[PDB]
Amino acid sequence: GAMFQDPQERPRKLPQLCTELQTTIHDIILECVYCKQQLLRREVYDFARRDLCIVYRDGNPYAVCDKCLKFYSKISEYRHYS
Ligand SMILES: [Zn+2]
Repeated sequence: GAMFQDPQERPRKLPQLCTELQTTIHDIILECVYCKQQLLRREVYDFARRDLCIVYRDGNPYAVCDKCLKFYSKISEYRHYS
């Protein structure tokens, strides 16, 4: 449910991404990069309520779901590009 293409270069931060989508966290479709399940809006809040970074699976914006959040909370904005 999340396939983001140019010129939507995509950020790494959730509130910023919401800007790209011209919307807010309260609306944004962000899924698990890993589980492909759309995050519960509460979990989507977790992301910006803390200091996590968005993870693009291949090149689409996904958040890190409930399960993955505890796993990948270590990653707080990484420069893994290309
Ligand atoms: Zn997940």
